[PDB]
This record gives sequence, structure tokens and C-alpha cells, in this order.
Amino acid sequence: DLVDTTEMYLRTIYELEEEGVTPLRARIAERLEQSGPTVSQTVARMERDGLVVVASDRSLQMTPTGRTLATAVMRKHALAERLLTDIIGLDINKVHDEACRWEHVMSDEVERRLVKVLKDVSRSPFGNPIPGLDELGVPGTRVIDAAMPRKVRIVQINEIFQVETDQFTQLLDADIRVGSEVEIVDRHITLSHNGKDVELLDDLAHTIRIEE
Amino acid sequence: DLVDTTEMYLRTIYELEEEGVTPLRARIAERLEQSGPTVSQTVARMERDGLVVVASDRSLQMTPTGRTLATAVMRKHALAERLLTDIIGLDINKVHDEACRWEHVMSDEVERRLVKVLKDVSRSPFGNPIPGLDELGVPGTRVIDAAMPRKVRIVQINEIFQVETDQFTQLLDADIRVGSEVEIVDRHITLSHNGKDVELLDDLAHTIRIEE
Ligand SMILES: [Zn+2]
Ligand SMILES: [Zn+2]
Repeated sequence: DLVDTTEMYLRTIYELEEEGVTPLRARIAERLEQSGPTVSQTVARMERDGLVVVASDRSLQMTPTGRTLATAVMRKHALAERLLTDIIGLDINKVHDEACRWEHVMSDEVERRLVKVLKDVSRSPFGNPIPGLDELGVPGTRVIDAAMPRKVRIVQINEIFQVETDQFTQLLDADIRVGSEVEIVDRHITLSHNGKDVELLDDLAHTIRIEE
Repeated sequence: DLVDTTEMYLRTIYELEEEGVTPLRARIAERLEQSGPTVSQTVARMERDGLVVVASDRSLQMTPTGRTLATAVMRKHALAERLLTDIIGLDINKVHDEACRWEHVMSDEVERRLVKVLKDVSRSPFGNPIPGLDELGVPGTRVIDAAMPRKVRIVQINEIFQVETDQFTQLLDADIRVGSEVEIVDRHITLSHNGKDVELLDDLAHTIRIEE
């Protein structure tokens, strides 16, 4: 699958960098047991998506976008391994190869929950530290994207980017601020709290970021 | 992915049967949000693999092979859901749609381990009973296929299918029988126990079935 392939490629480039290897195409080809031509094809596709840039010396430099994605795949891999050894107790000799697949199906919601249920997510069972925890959020998701009712917590209001200041007090009345558990629902978006019902507007809807 | 697609189709046919619906192509198309033509294509491919037979009334009858596979996917789905609600504690409104992907990456080894770690695997969180536990083995794997050293347990010897009776006593000496924890290793296959080292031959290697 194209997506899964790219994710696998990005993770590979990440690993090599972490191991100290120069991410050269032939190295990635070897590690992924893919042929040079095949990887050139895939790498040539990643470039078109602004995911990687083949440096002047044929080394693959991950663009910020590609690295952000590569990181998320490492986090989903690592957490899968933590889950597999710690909870499931899968043979340590199977844990990694299995994780190589789980990283493509594990959602951020599951990841966040694993950060909860697991005793220690500092490193993977293989001693490689777990990246992207800050990015995972364990800032926040914008209400417009995160909002059926549900009770999240206000991570940020971002009143500073506001042009419309009418609902500032409407928020202050209901007592909605940073850390305020509130119940949202896209219908427009209305976030209730203190029995109060604050129906938001587009601008605030796009700037108020909440956590799960 | 072709395999994942077929697995998804087989599980769908299983579900419908379980719900009491007649597995008709248009029903599968609808449930999978696939088009009639696309499903006809995939179903036409499953036939070539002896996985399904389009009955005289256009209803898809799963061949024993297809059903055996369909079942394994239901087990891997169900156990994924049990894992997700019971251990991870994922929002029950996400559990199923997530599981629809996990069932394609979860291995029998993981399944067996989940049958261990989970409190109750009688039914899925959705009340549908978990099929294929007997087939999962929680008879056994043939030593030739299951055998680095590892200490499994003899599920069956199948001396009855033996033409060569030379190692019967060689086994009885080492005290290798049903329930005998032994250490195997393909080098040929040698299963040690009681300090004894019993190097097996092809015939017994293919008939002695052990569990993990
Ligand atoms: Zn790994
Ligand atoms: Zn389900």
C-alpha cells in the first residue's frame, strides 16, 4: 500500500540516522530488502509529496513534513513494542517484526491510551527512546477538528489571535479556561460547562485547542 | 492489498451469516462501501482460489478453505476488540473500526497470548462469540513446521501413522510423550528432554504435533 510503504521508508531513514548511518538509497534498499530501482521509484514519489529531498550526494534528507511523519511512525512502532512485551508478553524475538505492521494500524487515540496503561514509555524494549510524545500530546486539537458530545479539556484559547472579542466574556461567564473540562458537539460547535452552553463561532472554533 | 481485501470480504460474509443475512454480492458491496463491479471482481478472484463459490442464486457460499480463513479473521478481530476495550480502554465507539485493521496484522502467537492475558474471551465486546479458539489451539503444529531452541509441549505423537517404529523406544527412553515439555531445534530436528537428545526423522517430524 502506497501510504504504508512511505511510512515504512520514512521510519527506515529515521532508524539509520539514529544508528548513525547515512540514509543512502542502497542502504534503505538493503534494510527493506527492496531493489535499488524499486526504492528509487518510491523515493521519487516521496519527493513529489515534499517528504524527502535527495541531497547533492544522493543522501535522503527528510523534509520537515516527512520527518514529522517518520517520527509518528516511530512512536506508533515503539508503543506497539512496549504493548507487546509489557502487556501481551510476545516472544521478544517476534516483538519487532510484528510491530513493523502494527505501526500502520495504531491510531493516536490508542497511542495516548497506551501512554496511560504502560508503566514506562521512555524507551522501546530495544533501548531506543520513544520520539514524538510531545507531538502526540501526552498544542492539542482545534475544536473545529476535535468536535456526538464528549468532555475534553481546554489546552488553549488563543484569544490573542482573535479579531472578534465578543465571546471572551461569554467564555469567562461559563468559566471556560485552560484545563476546563467541557462538553463539545458539532451541530455550530457548542461547548458546555458550568451548565452553561457556549456556541462558538468559526474563528474561536479554529483557535481553541483541546486535549482528550 | 489483495490478501487484506480477501480477508475483509470473508469476514463480511461471516458477519452477514451470523446476522442472518443472505451473503449476496450487493449486500457485501453495501457493507464494505464498495461498488458492485469491484466486488464482482474481487469475488471472481476468490473463486479462482477456491475460497468462495457463487451459488446458483448468486449467494456466496464459502468453501471450507474460505470459511477456515474467515473464521481466523473473526478471531483476530474479536481478540483485538477484547484487547482494545479491556486493556487499552479505547473509546468503545472506536474499538470496532480500529479492529477492522488490527485483524490483518495480529498473529496467532499474539492471539494465543491474548487468550492468556484476557479475563474472558467467550465473546467480543459486542456480544458476538469468538470463533476458532479450538483451531487457534488454546492438534498443535507439526514439529517440522514449529521447529533456535525452544521448550514446547507434545500435543500428539501419532505413532499410529508410523511405518518406521525404531524411535518409539528412543522416545520412551527420553520420556517424551503427551504433555512432555521438550526443547526442539532444526539443525535434523532434535527434541531434547530428560537430558536426552532425540534426533527425529522426517516421518515423525511431520507427525509429532506440539503446542507453544
Ligand atoms: Zn523495532
Ligand atoms: Zn467488530
